[PDB]
Amino acid sequence: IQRTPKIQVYSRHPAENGKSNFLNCYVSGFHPSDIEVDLLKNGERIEKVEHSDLSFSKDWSFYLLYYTEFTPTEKDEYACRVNHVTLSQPKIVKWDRDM
Amino acid sequence: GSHSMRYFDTAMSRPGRGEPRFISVGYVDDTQFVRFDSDAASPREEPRAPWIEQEGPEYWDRNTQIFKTNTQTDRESLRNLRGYYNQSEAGSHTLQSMYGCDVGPDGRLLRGHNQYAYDGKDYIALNEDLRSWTAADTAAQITQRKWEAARVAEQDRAYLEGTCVEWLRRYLENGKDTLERADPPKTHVTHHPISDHEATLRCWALGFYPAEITLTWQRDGEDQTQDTELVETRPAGDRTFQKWAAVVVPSGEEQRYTCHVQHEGLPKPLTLRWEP
Amino acid sequence: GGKKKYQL
Repeated sequence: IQRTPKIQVYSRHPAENGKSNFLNCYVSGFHPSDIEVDLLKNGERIEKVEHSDLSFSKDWSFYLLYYTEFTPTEKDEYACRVNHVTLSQPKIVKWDRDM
Repeated sequence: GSHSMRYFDTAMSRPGRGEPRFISVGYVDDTQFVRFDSDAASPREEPRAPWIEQEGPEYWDRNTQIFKTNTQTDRESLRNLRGYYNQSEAGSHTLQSMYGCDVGPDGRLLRGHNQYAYDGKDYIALNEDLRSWTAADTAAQITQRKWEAARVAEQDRAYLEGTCVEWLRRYLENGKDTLERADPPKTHVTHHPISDHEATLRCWALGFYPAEITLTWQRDGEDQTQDTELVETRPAGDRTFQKWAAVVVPSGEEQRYTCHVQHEGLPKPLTLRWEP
Repeated sequence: GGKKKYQL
């Protein structure tokens, strides 16, 4: 079977312009495990992006947390770009400070 | 009951790209404490939480060996499984397993677990009695017949009732400052006008541990289950979790809504409302 | 502590 990733882009702590924080992209509910996630800053891939060890939920779907340090500002746009077998092209979710 | 230890193993074949990758991550509740990855430059059992590091050299060696051997066992299992399903050697497949125990506050076994899923579908599971199996199809019945013949359940039971419960008790003691600590959610309600007619009320729960939580919205004391948007509880990156629940309400009616929060780190459940 | 797994 195949399950498409659910994607959440959010920060570790509430976003405050100018204050150092962590940009997170949590992908979950997917199957199989192969997946490609990019944290983006104004459309460009961020290089210092770490991630959690592959694990899965009670229903066998996988989940991964990709994260990077970042200092929000009002001008900078952040996003998560995810590609999985269930997706035709990569799906891009923009970080919404209120989500 | 209050605690659980669990191992999440994923073995995935990749024809043309080497031997199936095997990864095992160990957890105590929602705290990962170890990981083993056959794709690591030097695969070995490695700490992922401060409280397991103090465990001696022989601990790491023994578990490293258990994981290398499980890598092999799961590789042979994927071969067998391909045969049970008459599948080609060309496709990629995944064998997953979850095993562990749940203990009560006094540390007594509440229940044991040992189940497998092939390509995301349940395949076989050790029943709660820790003596019989439930096979999902005719291929699993082959695994069941083999397991019954070799008296495997007895081995898993001995592990689940003894070793698992004992390690869990030791881990809980060594990491009691965090493992035995529930962090209550920090909650608040935000309000986002959608139009002149409606606004979203989002109820937040942040910084909580463990992940288990219930957020619900009531309009006039009536649960709004069908009208509530609930995001999946997500990791913050600092061990804690976050979750929100939102409801679209008519302007001027925000006070008829209350958000209810239940978390084990809360003595009494909370009720909040948007506070302008 | 890990468990010894058996071939399916």
